[PDB]
Amino acid sequence: TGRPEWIWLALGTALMGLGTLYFLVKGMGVSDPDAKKFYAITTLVPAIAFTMYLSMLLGYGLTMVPFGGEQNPIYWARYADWLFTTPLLLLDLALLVDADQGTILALVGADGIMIGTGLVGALTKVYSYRFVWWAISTAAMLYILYVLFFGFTSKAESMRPEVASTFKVLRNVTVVLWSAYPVVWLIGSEGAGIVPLNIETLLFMVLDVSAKVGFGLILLRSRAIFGEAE
Amino acid sequence: TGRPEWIWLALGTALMGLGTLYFLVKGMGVSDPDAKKFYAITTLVPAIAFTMYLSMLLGYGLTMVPFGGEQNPIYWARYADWLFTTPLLLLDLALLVDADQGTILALVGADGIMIGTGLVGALTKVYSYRFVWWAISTAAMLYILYVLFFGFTSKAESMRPEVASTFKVLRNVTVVLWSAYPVVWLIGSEGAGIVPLNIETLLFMVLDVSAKVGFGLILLRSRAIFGEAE
Amino acid sequence: TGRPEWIWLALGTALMGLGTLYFLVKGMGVSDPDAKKFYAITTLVPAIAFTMYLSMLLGYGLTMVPFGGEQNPIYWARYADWLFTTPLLLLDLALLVDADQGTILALVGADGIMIGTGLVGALTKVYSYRFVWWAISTAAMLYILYVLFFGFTSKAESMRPEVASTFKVLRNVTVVLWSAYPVVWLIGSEGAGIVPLNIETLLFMVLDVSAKVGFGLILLRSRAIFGEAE
Ligand SMILES: CC(C)CCC[C@@H](C)CCC[C@H](C)CCC[C@H](C)CCO[C@H](CO)COCC[C@H](C)CCC[C@@H](C)CCC[C@@H](C)CCCC(C)C
Ligand SMILES: CC(C)CCC[C@@H](C)CCC[C@H](C)CCC[C@H](C)CCO[C@H](CO)COCC[C@H](C)CCC[C@@H](C)CCC[C@@H](C)CCCC(C)C
Ligand SMILES: CC(C)CCC[C@@H](C)CCC[C@H](C)CCC[C@H](C)CCO[C@H](CO)COCC[C@H](C)CCC[C@@H](C)CCC[C@@H](C)CCCC(C)C
Ligand SMILES: *C\C=C(C)/C=C/C=C(C)/C=C/C1=C(C)CCCC1(C)C
Ligand SMILES: *C\C=C(C)/C=C/C=C(C)/C=C/C1=C(C)CCCC1(C)C
Ligand SMILES: *C\C=C(C)/C=C/C=C(C)/C=C/C1=C(C)CCCC1(C)C
Repeated sequence: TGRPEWIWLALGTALMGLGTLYFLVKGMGVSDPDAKKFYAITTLVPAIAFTMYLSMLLGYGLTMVPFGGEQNPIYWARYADWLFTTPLLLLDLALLVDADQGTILALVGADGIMIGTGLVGALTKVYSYRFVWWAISTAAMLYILYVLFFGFTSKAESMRPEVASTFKVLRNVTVVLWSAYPVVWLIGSEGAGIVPLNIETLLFMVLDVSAKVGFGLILLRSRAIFGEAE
Repeated sequence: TGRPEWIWLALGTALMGLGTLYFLVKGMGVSDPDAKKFYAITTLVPAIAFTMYLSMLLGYGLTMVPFGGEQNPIYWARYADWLFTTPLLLLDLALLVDADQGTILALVGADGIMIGTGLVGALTKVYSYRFVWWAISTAAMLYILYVLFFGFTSKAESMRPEVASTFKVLRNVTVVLWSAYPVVWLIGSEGAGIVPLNIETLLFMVLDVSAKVGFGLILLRSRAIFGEAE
Repeated sequence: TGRPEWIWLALGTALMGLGTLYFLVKGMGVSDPDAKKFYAITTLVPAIAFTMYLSMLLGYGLTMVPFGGEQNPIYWARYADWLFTTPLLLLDLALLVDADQGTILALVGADGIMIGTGLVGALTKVYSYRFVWWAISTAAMLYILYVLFFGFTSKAESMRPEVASTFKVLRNVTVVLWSAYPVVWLIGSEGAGIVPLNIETLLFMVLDVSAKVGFGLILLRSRAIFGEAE
């Protein structure tokens, strides 16, 4: 409790933990192989996020980075989380639309570049260079958002109506929430330092819970996750 | 030789090295694509374990973690090994029974959470919190063991008799040997410190060789790894 | 500019950056799913290499390792690059010949062992032991080259002529360029220290650009990357 951001970390932990348990319970019983894929991916996302929120809460996922003449507290565990959870979120979207394997590789690959360069920016000791990594990461993000809107063209023809409507809602959720992440980082403790760490942590907790648990609720309540069957 | 556990590390290295070479030689010649998968996975497991045993032997895979007021020697390389070898062992089991892809994702994902939280517990400097990570890791392990017993139901109907009988033996080996790992960690150098590092290393070497080389011998001697063919 | 090797790092960065943009532009428009796979993989390789060249250029990807009584500047970011880019290059080759999944696992697995042991050797503080890791890594490399020449036998029968001819050229490029890497490391700053870091960096930049951008140009200009279609 010695760090004012503790409360949001605690709340993040709880909410990811409850979402994990809810999805685990919800997917008990499902037999449809397509649904099984979506439950697995979607349950793992908040399970991973639970562990990394806990790690931040306990202090393990925090480090001090010198830059601007100071020791800046940097929560590195967020990158360990997103390294796995963001390709998993993309896979859910990808599977929904039956994406080509080349498209899934491009998405997962650009996403790893996004998170890996954000991690490098987060740990960089030359203040100005932190923003170069931020720009490159942001370019990888723009690429991903591009592909999510303009890369699933040949799939329109043969998309069930429910699949298309759940994909569009999840795609919109994804595009609005993920785009806030470079902005928060840029104004927050990792960037310009205009928004204090405690508010930054609040923002990230609200975005993370929405993009993971919120996203998963929408998905796992849709019939789009089942094969079409009599 | 300055650390009494050196001998078990040396023996571990040798045994993983010999098992690797045996499996490499044994799979030379195989053409059946299904068998090829099982040889690959099964040869990589002890090859990876060889490198990480060597790293412990040479001192590279050892670190000192402060906790309980002391510098505790923690072999971190075990987590680098298991991070890859335990999903590979699970994949062998998964492929045997033709598991659904959602099931394989759940297994590999829970296994990464098991090893990643064990690594966090192993490196945590607040003694009491080490056991929180141990509990979470152990919960992920229980999940995996659950899935291995109750998640391959729809597959019974259409399982060749030899596949079912090799899977059950390998599943039993897996469940008994993997369950010892949280116990050894808990009583050993990473946990309560009741069993000294040198005996802890002996235990881990005996379990690892059995679960990897022992497991692989059973598997690679079965006809369950070949497609059914005239 | 304080390190004489800066210029090759800068040039490496530029060339990987331009190759990335060229391949991105070149693959815009492609619809053939098989081609899409090859573009994705092949565009990601220099994109990843761009980020890690930049990281070396900026100083983030450099560390000092004590050995031989000295602080040796070791560029660790090369291993972060190759950890992903070399399995991706192998996948391009693998997909060309429609390799069995067991073969792809063996290749990707041996490649991870190659890079992971090279990383361990690069960071090892006992000078003599660095070369043990070099030998093990080199053995994994020889295995890969073996598989690339003698592991795609059953595939000859049913290989389009263009696929076979592009695969052979790319396989030859791969075998000559990758084999230089253990030699450069062995004589360079990570090994015997016979070739200074600045020339070592030049060598690695010339090899990397050739094996990634050079390789990708050959591939992406071939018709072997398209499904056979009327
Ligand atoms: C958020 C992100 C940026 C992360 C993206 C990926 C990322 C984790 C990249 C990592 C590369 C790298 C470790 C960088 C090192 C930085 C540093 C200064 C040093 C590290 O940190 C330390 C310092 O003490 C130890 O590293 C050396 C040991 C290794 C970390 C582990 C070695 C593993 C291998 C030798 C065994 C072989 C593994 C494979 C066979 C796996 C293949 C899968 C298959 C079987 C299917
Ligand atoms: C046993 C376990 C817990 C491990 C489970 C996974 C684990 C390795 C998670 C790692 C996340 C993370 C690095 C945590 C950092 C902790 C620390 C304090 C800092 C690190 O350690 C150091 C400190 O000096 C360096 O890190 C920063 C650089 C990176 C490690 C590497 C960057 C890679 C990228 C920028 C390039 C893009 C890669 C992708 C394109 C890959 C996608 C595959 C595709 C092409 C198919
Ligand atoms: C070039 C190479 C050698 C690299 C090859 C692979 C390599 C990166 C191996 C890494 C293992 C390991 C971290 C070694 C540690 C060395 C060191 C001394 C300590 C580390 O470095 C630091 C020190 O401060 C932090 O580590 C601990 C935290 C972890 C790094 C991250 C934890 C992740 C998890 C707890 C969450 C679960 C993840 C999975 C669910 C992913 C599964 C995918 C799925 C969902 C499909
Ligand atoms: C799991 C929850 C979400 C939505 C995760 C998203 C992570 C990103 C979209 C990260 C983006 C970054 C960019 C684009 C620029 C650098 C800093 C980040 C790594 C935060
Ligand atoms: C390769 C050999 C085997 C059987 C590896 C197994 C590793 C585990 C089952 C690890 C389990 C752990 C748990 C469940 C609790 C924390 C400590 C561990 C990481 C050792
Ligand atoms: C991306 C460009 C290329 C060709 C990368 C290749 C990397 C290798 C072939 C690395 C080999 C190593 C060996 C075999 C021995 C130890 C040192 C290395 C890691 C450099």
